[PDB]
Amino acid sequence: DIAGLTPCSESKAYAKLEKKELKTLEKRLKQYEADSAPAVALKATMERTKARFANYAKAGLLCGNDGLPHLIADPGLALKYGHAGEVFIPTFGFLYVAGYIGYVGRQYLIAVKGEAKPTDKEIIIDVPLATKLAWQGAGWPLAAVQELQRGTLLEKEENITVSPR
Amino acid sequence: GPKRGSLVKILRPESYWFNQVGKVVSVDQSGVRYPVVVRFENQNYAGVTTNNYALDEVVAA
Amino acid sequence: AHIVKIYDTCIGCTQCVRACPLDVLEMVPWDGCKASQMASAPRTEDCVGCKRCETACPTDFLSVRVYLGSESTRSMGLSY
Amino acid sequence: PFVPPSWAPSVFVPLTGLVLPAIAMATLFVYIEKEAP
Amino acid sequence: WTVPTLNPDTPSPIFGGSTGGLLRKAQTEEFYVITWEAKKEQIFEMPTGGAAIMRQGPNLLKFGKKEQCLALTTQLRNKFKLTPCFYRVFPDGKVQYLHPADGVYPEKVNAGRVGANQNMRRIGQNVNPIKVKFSGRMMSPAEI
Amino acid sequence: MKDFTTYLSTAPVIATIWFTFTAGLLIEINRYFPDPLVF
Amino acid sequence: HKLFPKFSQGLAQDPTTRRIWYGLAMAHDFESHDGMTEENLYQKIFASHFGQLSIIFLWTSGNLFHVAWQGNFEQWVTDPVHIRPIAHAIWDPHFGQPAVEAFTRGGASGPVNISTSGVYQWWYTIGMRTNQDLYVGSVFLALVSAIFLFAGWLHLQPNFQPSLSWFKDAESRLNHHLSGLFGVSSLAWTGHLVHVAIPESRGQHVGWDNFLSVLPHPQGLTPFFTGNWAAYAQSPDTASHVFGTAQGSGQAILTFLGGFHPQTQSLWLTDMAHHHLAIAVIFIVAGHMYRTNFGIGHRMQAILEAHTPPSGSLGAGHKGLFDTVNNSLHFQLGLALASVGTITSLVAQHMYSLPPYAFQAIDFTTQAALYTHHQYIAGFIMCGAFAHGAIFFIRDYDPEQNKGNVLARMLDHKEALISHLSWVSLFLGFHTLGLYVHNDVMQAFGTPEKQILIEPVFAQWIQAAHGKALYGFDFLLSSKTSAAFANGQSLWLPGWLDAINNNQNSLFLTIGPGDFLVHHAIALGLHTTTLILVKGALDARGSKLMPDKKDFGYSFPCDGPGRGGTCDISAYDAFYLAVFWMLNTIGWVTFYWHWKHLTLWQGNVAQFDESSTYLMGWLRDYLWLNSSQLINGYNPFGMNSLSVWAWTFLFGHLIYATGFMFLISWRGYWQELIETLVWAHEKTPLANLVYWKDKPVALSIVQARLVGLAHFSVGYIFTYAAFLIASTSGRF
Amino acid sequence: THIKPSAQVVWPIVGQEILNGDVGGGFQGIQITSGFFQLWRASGITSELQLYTTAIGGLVMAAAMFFAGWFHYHKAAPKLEWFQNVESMLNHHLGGLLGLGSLAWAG
Ligand code: CLA
Ligand code: CLA
Ligand code: CLA
Ligand code: CLA
Ligand code: CLA
Ligand code: CLA
Ligand SMILES: CC1=C(/C=C/C(C)=C/C=C/C(C)=C/C=C/C=C(C)/C=C/C=C(C)/C=C/C2=C(C)CCCC2(C)C)C(C)(C)CCC1
Ligand code: SF4
Repeated sequence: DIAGLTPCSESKAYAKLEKKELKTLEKRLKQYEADSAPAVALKATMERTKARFANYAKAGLLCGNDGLPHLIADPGLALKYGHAGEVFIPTFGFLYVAGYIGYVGRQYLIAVKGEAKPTDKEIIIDVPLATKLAWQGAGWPLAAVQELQRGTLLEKEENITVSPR
Repeated sequence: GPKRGSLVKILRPESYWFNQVGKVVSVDQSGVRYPVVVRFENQNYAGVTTNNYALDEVVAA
Repeated sequence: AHIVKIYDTCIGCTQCVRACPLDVLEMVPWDGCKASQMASAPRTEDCVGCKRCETACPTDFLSVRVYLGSESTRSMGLSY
Repeated sequence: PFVPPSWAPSVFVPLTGLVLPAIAMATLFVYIEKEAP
Repeated sequence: WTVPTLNPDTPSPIFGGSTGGLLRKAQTEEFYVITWEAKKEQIFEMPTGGAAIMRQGPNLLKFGKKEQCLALTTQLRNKFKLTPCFYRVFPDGKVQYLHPADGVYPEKVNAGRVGANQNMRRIGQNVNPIKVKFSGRMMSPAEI
Repeated sequence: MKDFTTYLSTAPVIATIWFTFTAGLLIEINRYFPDPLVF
Repeated sequence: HKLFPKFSQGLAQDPTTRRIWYGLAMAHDFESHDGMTEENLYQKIFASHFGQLSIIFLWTSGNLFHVAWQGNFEQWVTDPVHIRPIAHAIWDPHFGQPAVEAFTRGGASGPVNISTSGVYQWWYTIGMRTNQDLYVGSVFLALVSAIFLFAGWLHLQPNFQPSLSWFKDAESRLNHHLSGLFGVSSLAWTGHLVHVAIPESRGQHVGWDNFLSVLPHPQGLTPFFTGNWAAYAQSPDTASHVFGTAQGSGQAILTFLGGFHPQTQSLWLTDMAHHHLAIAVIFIVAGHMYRTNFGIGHRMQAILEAHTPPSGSLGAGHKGLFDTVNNSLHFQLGLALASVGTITSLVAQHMYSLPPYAFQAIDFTTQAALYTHHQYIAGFIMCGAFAHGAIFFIRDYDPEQNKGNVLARMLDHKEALISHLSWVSLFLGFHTLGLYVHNDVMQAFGTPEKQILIEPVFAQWIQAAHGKALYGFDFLLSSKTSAAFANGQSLWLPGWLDAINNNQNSLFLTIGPGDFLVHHAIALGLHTTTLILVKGALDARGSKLMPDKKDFGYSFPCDGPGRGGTCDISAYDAFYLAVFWMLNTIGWVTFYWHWKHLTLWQGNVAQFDESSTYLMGWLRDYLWLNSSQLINGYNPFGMNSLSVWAWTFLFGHLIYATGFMFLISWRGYWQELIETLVWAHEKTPLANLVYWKDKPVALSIVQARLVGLAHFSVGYIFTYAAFLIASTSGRF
Repeated sequence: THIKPSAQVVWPIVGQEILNGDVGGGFQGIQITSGFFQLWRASGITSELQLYTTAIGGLVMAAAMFFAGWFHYHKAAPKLEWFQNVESMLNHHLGGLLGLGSLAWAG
């Protein structure tokens, strides 16, 4: 398919690796009882192994010569061959939660600078104000692009600068 | 220059609080070279929060 | 000898003088500050360059500056 | 007429290994420790 | 105030003898001699390590470097309220008084002192190092 | 009790509680959704 | 006082042992000597340059002489596949008879060293066949070295010292160095190739005896003056040509074929001839650009004053930069070091992948040694470029001459620069380390199918654009219906396609997720080293912690414990901290190079493709695995030829470790220890009759950093050199 | 002689379950090397119940130690001349601690 990679459900080293992990787990399994808790834990392990290999073969991942899933990081090639779930949807999910954390921290900083003890509200966290901003932070991309377009996202050149500049 | 308690802006370039805002304590009326006493709410690396400045190093902003 | 200089931002707080472990600095009459005092460095041949004076100076930036220069037996702090 | 003889390392390797370092370190030591007028 | 003279026949503090005393610098180059007058017999701390008893009256110690005499001066001045003065002695026998060189201690202003090494400008008003290239030596822009 | 809540509002205690919540949330998600690599 | 050093009486009046070290260290810093003017500066630099040239030609004549006398060159050229290249003979009276038998390898009388410098391949490709030829070359280059040393002595003499106007003439120096030093030298090397090096590969000896009576081509100069230049491309060397003989030869002297000679797996001599001829013409034409004493020509100050864009987006543009490049030697030195370092990286990257010399790339230890040698040279030269740029900012930069130009505007947005470099370094570090630690946890927990293996689709796209039909993109050189394919297909693409689709060479190696992760780690190292070096250059004038850093110079220890303490605040110390990141980054690129090539040379590239994606696979399958025959170089059962590399391996570990002592422990501890030593010597009877002339003191702070970095670096270099040479030579 | 001492087990999440190895005795865990098993066999402990009771006892003693800390700082805090009775402290620690300790242990 992409880059000479076969799909994992078509790959043979993928099936060999699945069979090898089952072989190691059953060689460890064959030295216990039946209803014993080590045997129960190893059968749960084998169930999770089979479920994991079936889910990775179901998700349409691409395997190499080693039988291991390879990820495709190109928006157009991923959206063309059905691989947006591995890099593209995770990167927009990450950027949503990372801007969430950063915007809630920025709103807490701006809220606590407007008092007579900003360092005291930085050492001892104002929990109601922090939870208020943490719930209100869900509209952070809209609020961020609005603060961008008003010219209030950015401080002017009243910043601290060195002698050189 | 500026009166007591008013906010100024520091333009001495090698100051720690250059391009930032402090508060005037007093202005000495002798022939002292740096009469404007400004306090800053943050400390420098020496842990000092107060410095003398000149009339053309402070701007009432 | 180390190059020690005094600048006109001095407020005559005498902190540098009482911080020097070598008696290099001293206070002289002056009119540039309210204290009517200025530091001076008449004995820089005995200066080792420890910079306790610079640590003790309150002004921002420093009004006393130590430029490490050519070494002698007194500036290296040798007892031998 | 280029090949140096078969005894040549037996002289040249201890020469620049011992004799010229001894002469060079003695000469540089006397040059370092020399007083100015 | 006049410049005092060194009395080499001054009794020394009671001290058993350290390994941290003088060396060949005292015989070849210089050593320094510290002198004070005590009010009572009292134990102090030697700057070279150890304890010593000062006598009641004139005392006399001799050290290698200058910071040892400053350390003992600071101890005797802040802990015992004494007024010592220490000199510089050469193997010729030349005796150089100092500290307090004016007679008044340098931590207070005295009329008659000439200000030395005073740049009459800020530190930010110094020139760039391009302006002091190719003099007779290495120079810093604060030297001019 | 007010001072005990101020102590619980101090920085290392809130870092401990919040990282315990975040780590437990990720642990719970990795238990009920075992081994996720995509989507 | 004392005489040494004569250039500084401030150091000559030092009563301590600091005088000797600081005389050794400030000897070649001519801008800070006593009584130094600007003409004297340029003249002593000119003499030192001649000294450097004489040392380089004496080095080359010595390599030639020791090969010609103690090697096996004439025996190597008969079968250069199975015979090892001898460097020089060993005379060590500390040896034993097992060591003499072990280093007596063959075919030699006594103990020898086996060379890994590529000089036999280079000399055999350029036409050397006998030892006498190497003797003549050694005598010639020793005479050239004597001439350059004499020319330095001569241009120091007062009837021959040039004036300041001769040194500050940039148009004449660029015209003569582009047209003559590049163009005519490349043209004369083309002449050497056509007249000597190609017929020596055809099996015909063209020496100085008969170079005027042997035709380079059967129709000499008649195509060249008729314009029928394609008559020199007719009948090239056949794909069954035995190199150095007449079987399968041709008549062409200037082809354009692409790819490699089939036997030697190396570039064609006719292609290299054409290549040096074309670049010779281009450099001679480019050497007529600037205005000397002939009316025509460009004026560089006029060009710089003209290239200022509208709207003020670069301010004053390049206004006033000619008087700051011309007057500063540190700007010119930083530019030269940046260019030469990037070109040394280019030399290494293009010589592993496109091997020029006959039976290079079958000598794997030579491949690894030359790559690693020019990569570490390139890293040191790049760090020196940024160091002398910081020295330019401290010493030579006049701000009023540069009020508004590009150099001042860089100092204006230095904080944005360092902030975005800090961001890219933190990003690459978090995610590269996180992916490696993630894959290590997956490999530890028995689940390799969960590990994050991002495919390098961008560089695979580029390899498909180059003509590699492995990844199936099939475009621009990989698709047969392309304009670039069809236009280059008649003349140079049929060799390039075969060489790039061969998977048995280093020409565009197959890449995977391990290659992804390592190129990301490489970008981390580059951005991070650039962060420290750019921060040291731009904070050299001063920072908010120290506004007057320009008043202390380039290399001062610190500014004391005040203001919270200021350790390693100087630009020299930023350089010092960045040498570690240089060594780290080149260690990464050469670990990667060496392990991917060892897995290519053994045959199992699957081993690299599987184990490269996790750092335990690195530590287990490269460092633990390839040092099995190294450390068995000597043992309680005997020794063999690898015992010198085992000893040098431990030697490098020891020097590294000794450097850590100067790196961690600092001065005042050692100063107190030395004072107790001074007491003990002056009180010990019958040894206090002996007294020092220089007072013993501990090493200074800056000297301590330099000595620790020196031991650290030498141990780093010797350890990896011993490991690389010993693993590659012991297993191949 | 053929069972490896193990007293730590990991939960089956994110694959870390593999750390529970075959230590023998029909058990899976991490082999411990503190030597508590040999200490417990030497002390004559035979059942898990006795170990459980020792655990409860040690927890009770920990609560007693933290109460003792709070008590001797906030409620009844010893004087300096109590702390300076070093002769008495040596007598009580050499007799009572080491002496009665090793006597009761020999018992
Ligand atoms: C980070 C840099 C980067 C790089 C090296 C690539 C590389 C690639 N892109 Mg991708 N792409 C990227 C980021 C990148 N992309 C981003 C950020 C977006 C969202 C804006 C896209 C959206 C995108 C689309 C919709 C497509 C690609 C495609 C490609 C492939 C061929 C195009 C090419 O060679 O242009 C070099 C790449 C750049 C100069 C970077 C800018 C990318 C621009 C914004 C889009 C280029 C699309 C191109 C015009 C389509 C060519 C069609 C092709 C059949 C010839 C190549 C592997 C094409 C493909 O699927 O090939 C099989 C394709 O259809 N890309
Ligand atoms: C400059 C590069 C160079 C290097 C690194 C070597 C290295 C070596 N030579 Mg070779 N040598 C060289 C050039 C070189 N040679 C040249 C060009 C000739 C022909 C004149 C020779 C003639 C020669 C002979 C006859 C022998 C060696 C031998 C050796 C080996 C032992 C060291 C020794 O005692 O040599 C002594 C060095 C010389 C005789 C030539 C040096 C003459 C130049 C002008 C001196 C340069 C000094 C340098 C610039 C600064 C060094 C001093 C400074 C650090 C204070 C060592 C491998 C010995 C050997 O083969 O052992 C197996 C041996 O017997 N060399
Ligand atoms: C700084 C340390 C350093 C060292 C020790 C080396 C060492 C080496 N280099 Mg490397 N190299 C370096 C830095 C270094 N290099 C840098 C900074 C660059 C980028 C400029 C290179 C670029 C480079 C290339 C491209 C090659 C090497 C090669 C080599 C190896 C062969 C020895 C040699 O160079 O012959 C000594 C060379 C000379 C004495 C000069 C050669 C002739 C010059 C170029 C032209 C002469 C013109 C002539 C005088 C004009 C006459 C005009 C006429 C009209 C009269 C040796 C391992 C070669 C190799 O790898 O072989 C296996 C090789 O091909 N180096
Ligand atoms: C084109 C080449 C070139 C030239 C002409 C110069 C010229 C200069 N450099 Mg620059 N520089 C260069 C390249 C160059 N450099 C490179 C490649 C680097 C990176 C290493 C630097 C990094 C650099 C720094 C950091 C500094 C200079 C300085 C200087 C100036 C004084 C040199 C001096 O006095 O030191 C004398 C030289 C020494 C004392 C060398 C000591 C030995 C070193 C540490 C290596 C030791 C390893 C040892 C040889 C290995 C032995 C192994 C054993 C087993 C045999 C002089 C202007 C200095 C300066 O300008 O001060 C303001 C300065 O501080 N350079
Ligand atoms: C393995 C050794 C090591 C590592 C990992 C680093 C990492 C770093 N160096 Mg350092 N450095 C090192 C050795 C190392 N260095 C050495 C030997 C020297 C010579 C003195 C230096 C000198 C040096 C300089 C001069 C600079 C750096 C900088 C950096 C940072 C560059 C940006 C980056 O990639 O950060 C990525 C972040 C990491 C690699 C850290 C990992 C983060 C961990 C995994 C998160 C926490 C994990 C876990 C929860 C911990 C729990 C433990 C608990 C007890 C709290 C990075 C943190 C640069 C910098 O600081 O820029 C901002 C910089 O300018 N280094
Ligand atoms: C001489 C002192 C001494 C020694 C050698 C022993 C030896 C032993 N004890 Mg016993 N024990 C002692 C006193 C000692 N006991 C005292 C005073 C107490 C009350 C606190 C105990 C309470 C105790 C318990 C509850 C247990 C043991 C156990 C053991 C055995 C386990 C290994 C061990 O403890 O390392 C050997 C210890 C040492 C080498 C250091 C002891 C030093 C003591 C504390 C100070 C003695 C100083 C002495 C005047 C000079 C000695 C100098 C130096 C050589 C030690 C071992 C036979 C275990 C057991 O019975 O297993 C079968 C066990 O469960 N001991
Ligand atoms: C600090 C300082 C300094 C230094 C600096 C440096 C050191 C720099 C470096 C730099 C560098 C080192 C840079 C680099 C660059 C590079 C580049 C810029 C490249 C480019 C390329 C290109 C453009 C290419 C393209 C292409 C391709 C890709 C493929 C195809 C072909 C072609 C050709 C098209 C100085 C002295 C100035 C002074 C001031 C200070
Ligand atoms: S450096 Fe040491 S000696 Fe020189 S002035 Fe400051 S304190 Fe006095």
